[PDB]
Amino acid sequence: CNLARCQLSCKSLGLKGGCQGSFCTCG
Repeated sequence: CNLARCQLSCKSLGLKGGCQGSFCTCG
């Protein structure tokens, strides 16, 4: 899970992106 890439995906939705192990989730 990449933080910069995961954060960009969450940023498009309008949330913070946190990587847990190898999964990207927005919170």
